[PDB]
Amino acid sequence: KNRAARVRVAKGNKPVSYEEAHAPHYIAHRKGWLSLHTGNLDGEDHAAERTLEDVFLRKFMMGTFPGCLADQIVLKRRANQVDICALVLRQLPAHKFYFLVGYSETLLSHFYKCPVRLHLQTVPSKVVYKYI
Amino acid sequence: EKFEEKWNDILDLLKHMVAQKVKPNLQTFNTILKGLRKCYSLGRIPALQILREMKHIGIEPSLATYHHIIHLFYPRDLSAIKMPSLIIYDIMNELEGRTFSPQDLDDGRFFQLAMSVCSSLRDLELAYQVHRLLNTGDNRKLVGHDPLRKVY
Amino acid sequence: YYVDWRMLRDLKRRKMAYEYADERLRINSLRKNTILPKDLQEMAGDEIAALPRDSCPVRIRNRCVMTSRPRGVKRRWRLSRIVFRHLADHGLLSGVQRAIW
Amino acid sequence: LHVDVPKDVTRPTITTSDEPDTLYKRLSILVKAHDRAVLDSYEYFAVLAAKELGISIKVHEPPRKIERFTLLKSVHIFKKHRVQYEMRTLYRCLELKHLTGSTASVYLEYIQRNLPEGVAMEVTKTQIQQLPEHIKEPMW
Amino acid sequence: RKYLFKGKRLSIFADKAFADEPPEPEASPSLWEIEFAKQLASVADQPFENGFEEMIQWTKEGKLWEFPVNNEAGLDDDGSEFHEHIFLDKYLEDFPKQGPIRLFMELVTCGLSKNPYLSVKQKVEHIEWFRNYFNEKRDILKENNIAFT
Ligand SMILES: [Mg+2]
Ligand SMILES: [Mg+2]
Repeated sequence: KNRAARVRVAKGNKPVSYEEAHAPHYIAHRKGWLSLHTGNLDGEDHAAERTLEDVFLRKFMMGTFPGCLADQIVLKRRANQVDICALVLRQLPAHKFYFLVGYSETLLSHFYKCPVRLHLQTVPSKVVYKYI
Repeated sequence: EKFEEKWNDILDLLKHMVAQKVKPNLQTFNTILKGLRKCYSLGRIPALQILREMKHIGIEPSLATYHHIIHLFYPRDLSAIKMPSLIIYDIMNELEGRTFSPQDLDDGRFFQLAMSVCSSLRDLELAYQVHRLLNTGDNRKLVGHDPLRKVY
Repeated sequence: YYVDWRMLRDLKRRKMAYEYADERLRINSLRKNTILPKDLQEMAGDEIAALPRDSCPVRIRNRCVMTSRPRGVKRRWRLSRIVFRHLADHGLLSGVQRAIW
Repeated sequence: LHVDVPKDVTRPTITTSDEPDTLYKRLSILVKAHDRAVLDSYEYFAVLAAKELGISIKVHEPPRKIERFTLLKSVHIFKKHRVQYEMRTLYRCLELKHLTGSTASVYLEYIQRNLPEGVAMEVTKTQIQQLPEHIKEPMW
Repeated sequence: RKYLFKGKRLSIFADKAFADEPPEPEASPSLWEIEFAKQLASVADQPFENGFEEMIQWTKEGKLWEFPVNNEAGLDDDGSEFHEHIFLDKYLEDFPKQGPIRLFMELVTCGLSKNPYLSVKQKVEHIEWFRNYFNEKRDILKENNIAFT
């Protein structure tokens, strides 16, 4: 049996998001890609360096916004600009988000030497695609 | 103690600026007008003379330079509201359509002060001229900072 | 801290090969020809031998950057098959999908 | 804005030089992406932009490339059981013609600054110039 | 009546027939002039109004790439020329004019001319290394009938 990235069935009480519900074979069919860069296109270089930055950028955002992430973040690279689009729960006060945005942007712009912007869409609570 | 002595002293500094072949800049005239705002009553004739001398020399009056003339001619604590001065109308005509750049540290103050005089005079046509000047070019950048942006 | 002591030894091998690259190039050039006297070539054969062993660039092994796995690595991403599949099967690699045909 | 509108918006300064301008006979723009729909939207934006600036444009779709590789599915043994992965590359070629160097810089900036994420461009400018003055006349 | 530019003036100063005679940088910018300029910028300092104004500032600061893209922007190899990279035989004058060493150095300088990953300075360093190497091996070369320098 295949165990890869499959949220298995319980007794109908496990909420799962759209991203979690779909197994790997639905990638490019029902669900898209969380990161969009040009490094895996044919005749393009620096796939390894873009992929390592993604791993870190995801671990950074989880720790910097602990318990405030409704879904996995979406990374969008255009030219040298990096754009982070994160669904965040409305747990923290509003002013705290302004602090963490200023901090996380400046810190990641001086770490990778690129302009990095954070885009936050706040949800009242996690969106449930289906109960499995 | 005596304004006439004080004014004659400041002029003496200006006369030594010509003896030493030193040419004045915008800040020099702006500084003199900013000092004149203390003597509202007696600084009116001196203030106009400075602006005429500014153009003859070739120094271009900036938004800050008018900010001082307005303060000197339209006092906020003005008891004599019956017959206010008409200079504000002439200034706006002079500055109609012109674009201004940062050239002094009181440029932001001009726009906030101009609207205040319009509200005191209850002239909405003048308020449109002032706002219309704010929209020409990139004048929007001289509206003012947080304290003065919300007042304007 | 790197993943393990094996990745640490590999990292040092990569930094000592970069230091000795020009040197090992200039000396080894004197040997890879038939135009110079064999006496010089026999002597250059020992100058290259005398350099430290970690300067040799064939002692470098490509390891998964995240798990330090010596085999199973894909050179375009520098990840093992196990780590690559975890990122690919989760939609985190840009443009990588399963191959159905 | 209903009542409040800019009066005299400031526009950049464009100064005509005395140097002659480059003459591009052709300018091929090969965009690449994993997604066909993104290329269709970019093709519409780029063709509309060219037509609005007076540039002559043609578009075709070079054949797509699919790169497939196989991996071992299990962590240990079970050799016969594999998992396969592929990366798909799609192409849209925008062939422009008879462009001066000023028209090609403004156009390329405008379309490159609006290049979607995951899209790679490969501009192939083809300049036309006279013969070298030495070559023009044989000299012994 | 209250004409802004019609009437008597102070007249202490005279019309500037000569204008800006002393240069603006009479001395290297002093702390007084460097700090006043920073304050003038703050006078018109307003926050970004859209993505264009943000990108404009990033470009002026070098944070954002310039467009159209130039893959060699800021990449000048010491202002060299093609002839400097390709014709390198001027540096082989110290070496023997003929013989085995010349035949070898011909191959070395041919490869260096076809090397796009090295600057001229680095290519010259490769040649200089061989000059000192053969000088050290003068005695072994003399046994083989090769005379160096
Ligand atoms: Mg361990
Ligand atoms: Mg090996």
